[PDB]
Amino acid sequence: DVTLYGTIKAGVETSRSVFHQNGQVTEVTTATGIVDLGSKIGFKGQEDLGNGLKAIWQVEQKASIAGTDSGWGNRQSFIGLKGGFGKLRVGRLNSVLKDTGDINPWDSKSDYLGVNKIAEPEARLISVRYDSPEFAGLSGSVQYALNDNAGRHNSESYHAGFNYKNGGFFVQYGGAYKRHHQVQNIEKYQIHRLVSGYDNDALYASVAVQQQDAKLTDASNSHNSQTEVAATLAYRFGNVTPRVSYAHGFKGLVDDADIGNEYDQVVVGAEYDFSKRTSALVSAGWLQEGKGENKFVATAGGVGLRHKF
Amino acid sequence: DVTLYGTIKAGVETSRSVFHQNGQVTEVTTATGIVDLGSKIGFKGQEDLGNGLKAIWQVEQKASIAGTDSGWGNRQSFIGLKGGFGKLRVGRLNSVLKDTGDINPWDSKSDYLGVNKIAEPEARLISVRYDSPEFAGLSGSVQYALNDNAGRHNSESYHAGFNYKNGGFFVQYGGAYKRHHQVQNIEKYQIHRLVSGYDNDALYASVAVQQQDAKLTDASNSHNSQTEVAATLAYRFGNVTPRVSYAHGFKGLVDDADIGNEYDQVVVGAEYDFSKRTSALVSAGWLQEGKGENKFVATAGGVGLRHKF
Amino acid sequence: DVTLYGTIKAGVETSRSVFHQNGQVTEVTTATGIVDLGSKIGFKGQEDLGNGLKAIWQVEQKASIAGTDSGWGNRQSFIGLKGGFGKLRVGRLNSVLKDTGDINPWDSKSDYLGVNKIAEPEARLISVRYDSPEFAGLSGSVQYALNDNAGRHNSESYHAGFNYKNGGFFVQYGGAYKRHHQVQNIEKYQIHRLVSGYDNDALYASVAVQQQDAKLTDASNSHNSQTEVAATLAYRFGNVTPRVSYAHGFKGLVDDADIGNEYDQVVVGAEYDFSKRTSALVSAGWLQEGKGENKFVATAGGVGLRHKF
Repeated sequence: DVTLYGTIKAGVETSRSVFHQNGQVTEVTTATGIVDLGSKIGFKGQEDLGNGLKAIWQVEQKASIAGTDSGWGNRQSFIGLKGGFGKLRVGRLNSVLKDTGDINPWDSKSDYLGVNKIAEPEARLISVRYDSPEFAGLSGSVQYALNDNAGRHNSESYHAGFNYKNGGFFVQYGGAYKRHHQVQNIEKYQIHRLVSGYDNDALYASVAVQQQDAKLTDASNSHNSQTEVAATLAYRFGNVTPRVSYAHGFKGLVDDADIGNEYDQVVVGAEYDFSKRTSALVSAGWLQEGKGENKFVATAGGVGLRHKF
Repeated sequence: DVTLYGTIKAGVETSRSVFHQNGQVTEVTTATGIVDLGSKIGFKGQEDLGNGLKAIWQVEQKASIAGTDSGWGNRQSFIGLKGGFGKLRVGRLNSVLKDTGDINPWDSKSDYLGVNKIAEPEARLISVRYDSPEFAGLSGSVQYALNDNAGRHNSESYHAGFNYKNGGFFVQYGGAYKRHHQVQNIEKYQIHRLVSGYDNDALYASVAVQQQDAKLTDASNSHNSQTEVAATLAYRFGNVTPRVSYAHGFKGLVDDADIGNEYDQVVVGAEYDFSKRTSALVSAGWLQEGKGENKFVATAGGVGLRHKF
Repeated sequence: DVTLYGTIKAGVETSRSVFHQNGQVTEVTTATGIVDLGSKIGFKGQEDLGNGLKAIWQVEQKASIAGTDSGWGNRQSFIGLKGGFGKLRVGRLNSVLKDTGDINPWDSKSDYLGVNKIAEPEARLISVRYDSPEFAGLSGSVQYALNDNAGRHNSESYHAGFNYKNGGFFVQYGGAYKRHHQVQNIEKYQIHRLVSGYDNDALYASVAVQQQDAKLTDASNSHNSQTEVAATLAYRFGNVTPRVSYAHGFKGLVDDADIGNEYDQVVVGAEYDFSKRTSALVSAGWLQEGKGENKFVATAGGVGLRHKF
């Protein structure tokens, strides 16, 4: 009882990114060409061990059409058991935050053709997960990743989240805490994301907020944190499924008063569905980041085909 | 409706390459051992979307037995739609020239066990392709690759070709044009290849000519171009299928008069067929390159097994 | 007639490695976290060609859950024919020594959770193999790897082995000879391993001895060789299968008298079997290496899940 599964997706995209410097336009960087949107092929399977305890595993990989990908299991792969008790898995895993919201429904490579900039913190990691069974629309999940798997200048992280559905309604919560962290160091960093909306058929709408907190190792040890929000909504007419999403990131908070710049973006799109599996898509995007006076503004257009087999 | 397909092929080969320097033999480089002939495994699938419009995709990879290969989609992989209208595909593709001739029927790793030296220009690239349906034995194809996918010091290329069959007879044409190009720069480079022959069952024979043209960026801006030809023929007796191919490359043309050397090669071989899928092969090759006075001459022998599943 | 096969295995492990320096403890290096035990996915297939001659191939790869693996065919992959005559294969192969003993039944990544230190010489290589059919419990195998596949500072190696079973009883022999060899050079190096034991159902016990001989390129050209032994035994109660293995490496022999240190290790474990395919495992290990006065001592604990599909 094994399954070959995958998704194949690519198309043509184009961008332009205009720089400002407090007076007038500094430097443009146009580009256009064909990109793969993130195709993957994976294998998964399960075995019935009896009394409703079942064993599960999967190995999944990035299979870019362009041939740029390499390696096995670069995506979500694992081994675990599943049961009335729940489903426990270990392996490399989507982090609990990443499951939380379809923050980005888009298929695109470029960062201006989906609400990508709020999903940078979502990740996959080597960890243990307990995923809860659903009672009345409540489910829950927690996972952990030990220091040694994280590394020398990184510390164990904890992730937890909860999920709620009452028919159309839903709400989801996901959070993360890491003792220590570093970049080419910050401490006691947490992130909490909450999403809610309505998704019955013929009606999708959602909004969620991400708050991130980190304490800088400064010689001022300055608290910092950054907030962002996003709203997406689409309704499906017949075979055609228009959608649009918006996102803002308020200025970061540095030692005290907001010092960092804020970024606004909006994406408008459609997908036409040939079949449940094959659907063909079209996108266009706008982003302005940083202050109004000395900014950065970019725009892009994306069209693509997707086949899930 | 997915398919696992592949070809597995390897065997023992051996070579020797003797250098001359206008007087007498300079330096020999013998080598012998086992090589993989280029095994691949791929996945492909299609879905019927109705009214004879069908959606297709594939991801294909090099799967060398020796373990030397790495990555996903390093070979011809794509997503496209197929129809009465034609078949349009996008992704990484065999170039239209590469489909043109079975210039090399051989399986070998070494370059002296197939007519490899006329197939150096065949390639695969990230592009769009329109492939024509067949009316009376005519089909046609065109594809394009944009500057950005090509790169910083390379320019979009255009490929076109046409195909003809009347029973045994066939003829094929394939061409390529690229505005700009570079090596660790040439311009306005084109190549045209024409092949024709007869291939019914029990009779294969073919010949084709490749003309290549490039203008050097010189401080003489000197036109250059190079011509080559090849003839292959094999006939099948029962289960055994002898074949032989020959190839010559006339001297290149440099600024004016031919300055470059010309290379002659000939390959003689056989394949015994266990089954439609498994066939076992044997080869021997000769190549002399460069001038007669101060040349390079090499020879080699190849034996192999092939299984297409 | 193709098969997707594989094994998926991972779990949590932990170690500590204490160093001594002729007086008292120098330096400890603790580590704990989750490791993949060596999962693989492969494809294999065969075709009946008639009169009991069958053609076989396989391509196999390391598919670590953590995503650390890359490439195709990194494990045992080949193409060969199989028959009443025997089975001949060529490709990258397990070496004949490696097939000889289940010297290591363990699943672990760490080297202290299986009898790993006697299996360092087992390898895989690009070679030809003849594997013998079984008459009365005798089978035999030989293979060869040519200089060029081995490399510039390595020389062809020869491998041979024989196998015996009379019901519970078994005995196996495997050996290797290589003319020349090098490290970042030794000569005329051989290794011989003999294993015997009893394995009917509900009773496994085994012991084997590995002798290795190499002549150093020294300006004393000093003969050297090293011996090691291992014993493993497990019996299966119902669904639970305790096992324990021990290993010692006598001091190496250098020019004359034993100069090198000897390493002792012992591993104790169990596996609980959910199903023929899925089984869950638990391990604990001890190793002391080097002399008693100024040693190295390490210990570790391993728990894991395994699914063979």
